[PDB]
Amino acid sequence: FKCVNSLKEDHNQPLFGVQFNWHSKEGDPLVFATVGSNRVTLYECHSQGEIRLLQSYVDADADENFYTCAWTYDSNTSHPLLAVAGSRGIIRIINPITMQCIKHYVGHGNAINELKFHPRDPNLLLSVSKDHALRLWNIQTDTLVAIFGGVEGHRDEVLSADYDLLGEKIMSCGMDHSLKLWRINSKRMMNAIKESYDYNPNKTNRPFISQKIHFPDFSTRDIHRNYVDCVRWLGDLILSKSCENAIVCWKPGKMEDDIDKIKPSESNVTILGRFDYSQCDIWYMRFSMDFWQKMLALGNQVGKLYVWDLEVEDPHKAKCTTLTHHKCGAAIRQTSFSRDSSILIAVCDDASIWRWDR
Ligand SMILES: COc1ccccc1CN1C[C@H](c2cn(C)c3ccccc23)[C@@H](N(C)C)C1
Repeated sequence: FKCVNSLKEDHNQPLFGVQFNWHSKEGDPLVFATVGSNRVTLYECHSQGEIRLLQSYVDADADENFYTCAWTYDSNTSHPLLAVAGSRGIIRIINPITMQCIKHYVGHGNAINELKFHPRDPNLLLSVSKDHALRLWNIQTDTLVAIFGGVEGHRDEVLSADYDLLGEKIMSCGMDHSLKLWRINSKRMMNAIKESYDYNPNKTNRPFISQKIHFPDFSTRDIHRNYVDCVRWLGDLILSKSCENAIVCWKPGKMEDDIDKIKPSESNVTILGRFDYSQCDIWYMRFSMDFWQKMLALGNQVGKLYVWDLEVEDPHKAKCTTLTHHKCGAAIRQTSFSRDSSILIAVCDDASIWRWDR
């Protein structure tokens, strides 16, 4: 990777998120979104490092702070869609072409810290909240499918979550120091998703009933000793981090325990490796992976990028490379690889955007 360009957004506030559109069409340029202040902005990547500014959506409320965004597509038309959310607790579905807000959703109106789309169903949107719950939405029928919470759920803000390969289960994490597993391939959840697709409020008298899921299928506080602010599945293993200068690779149970035989009372974890780094001991710093999960990237609080090659036989054999530029000194809150991993974008606390090309 070589640094080919940078720019700064005019609001001068932190950029909390960046995401390439991995649903961009053949023959079209690569596009990424950034979120920070009360806006979302799209850019196209062009030759000679050019980062071409397109158009923003700016919230009507000057005090909105978008924290997260995620791409999907319309299941009938194929056109890409961009979901954004943050401090107001409003999920907006944005038409990226025109930057129109197509529609919006509200749970209880508390801040949303992360959005993720299901890996196999473009309509299933997971939101994680300041109010300690996760919410699963069906954005085809505009229904709240399920709320994951209760006293055995998270006990402080939920900061991140991730679906596994096939979207059979979710791992969530947050300020309570815990990581929690929630299976969504149970008979109950499969039925709830089916019912969400069969719901049309114009053809019935009933409201749509959301599931209350009050018991995780696994929970641990044994991985980290502070806020857990990013989680991703790596097959049946988990990668997670806190503010302790480490990404830990671990699994529920003992070494030979199958993830799908793990019971809710399981008290053990197994540590398969740990990727250490420096100067990333502030809260709220995200790592990202490429589409194929060959690579992992994390920025630190003084503008250094760490990239790990995971194309090795075991997690602890990951190969690290580092990327620095003398003008890049602000905290990097999130990174995003293009789908082919030819481009890596980093976004920062000073509203700067950094492009690295392979
Ligand atoms: C990059 O954001 C990440 C990264 C990992 C997990 C979650 C988030 C989203 N955050 C949005 C919030 C935030 C507000 N202000 C003013 C900030 C200034 C700096 C950083 C973060 C914030 C945080 N809540 C809990 C207060 C969580």
